[PDB]
Amino acid sequence: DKEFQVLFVLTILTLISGTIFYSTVEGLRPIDALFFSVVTLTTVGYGDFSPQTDFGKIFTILYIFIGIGLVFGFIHKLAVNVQLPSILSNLVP
Amino acid sequence: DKEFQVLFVLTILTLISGTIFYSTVEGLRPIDALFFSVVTLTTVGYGDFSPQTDFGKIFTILYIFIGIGLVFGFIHKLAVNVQLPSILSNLVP
Amino acid sequence: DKEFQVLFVLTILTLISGTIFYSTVEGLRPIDALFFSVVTLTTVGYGDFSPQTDFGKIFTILYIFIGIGLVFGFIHKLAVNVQLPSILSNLVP
Amino acid sequence: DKEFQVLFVLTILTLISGTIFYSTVEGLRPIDALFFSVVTLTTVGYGDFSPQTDFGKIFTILYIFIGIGLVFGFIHKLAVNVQLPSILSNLVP
Ligand SMILES: [K+]
Ligand SMILES: [K+]
Ligand SMILES: [K+]
Ligand SMILES: [K+]
Repeated sequence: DKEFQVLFVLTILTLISGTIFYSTVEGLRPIDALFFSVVTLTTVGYGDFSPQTDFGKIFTILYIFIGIGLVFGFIHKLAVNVQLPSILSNLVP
Repeated sequence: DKEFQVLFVLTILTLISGTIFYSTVEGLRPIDALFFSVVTLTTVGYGDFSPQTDFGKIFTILYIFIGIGLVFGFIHKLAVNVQLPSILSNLVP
Repeated sequence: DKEFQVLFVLTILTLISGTIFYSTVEGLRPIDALFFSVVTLTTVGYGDFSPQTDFGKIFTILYIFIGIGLVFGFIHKLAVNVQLPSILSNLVP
Repeated sequence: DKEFQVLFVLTILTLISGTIFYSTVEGLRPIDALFFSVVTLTTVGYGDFSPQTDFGKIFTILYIFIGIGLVFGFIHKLAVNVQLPSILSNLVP
């Protein structure tokens, strides 16, 4: 539970970081910068807001390598430590 | 077997949810909304039907975080608990 | 070793299936159809050759769910049962 | 630690390989070729720099299958063997 909370906070900070970076360097609206950060770190990669600057491209490379680990860690704990038990409880006859 | 069935039903409900959301908010044809939901939760992300509204972008963020866990759980069980044994049976000399 | 071989053959058949489907239904050159099949099942999803027909979209949904399991199984075995040992052997002082 | 170092070097070599290939065959600026290599092997796949030549498409197929294993291995070790302990240390009361 404390584990999920740390991961939750780490994910938030990471996304705020991306939001600030892309709005500044790539000139994205903050909402689009947040959207892009999430779509990037979850490896979805629609591509609509991909970086046009070299600074943006270099940050994105580093952001992916550092961010993917904690975003999927959070997703994994959410799925295993939260969603799993809930669905089960909704089964209990 | 009951596990695969629950996951199958959970995946269906999740996809119906996306289908309804994107057809409503993003104005997609239902088939395109379903297609987009799948392409999103499997992390493929072609990008053709990416959300243009802020409401769409925010939902997509939440949808990804909540949906990826159960979609890949289903894929994983399908692969391990279903495809694996079948291919093996097709080997049995 | 026999495991890697089965997975290798299963991956090939799956890709041939996609190649045939997309060249037929989506009118892709065979090379582009193969490329699209791989880019889809590995979840990269550049998006250049995404399906424009409903038949194409529906197949793609099913193809993703059935194909991702065996493509990543193959990738995983390749990495663990093949690449891992080789790199190690190149270390042995 | 030696494991992380090998993976770090293997990831670098792999990315240099992609960088050289795409700048040569697809005529990308080196920075864009590196960016594309990373976006490919991490399965993000924005799609802006996708290959237009058959040679590019064929290499990309092989590059994905061979590269994804080591890139995610590196990401996994980075997350487990490096990020995990650090965040923990920042907790120690
Ligand atoms: K993509
Ligand atoms: K992707
Ligand atoms: K992906
Ligand atoms: K894309």
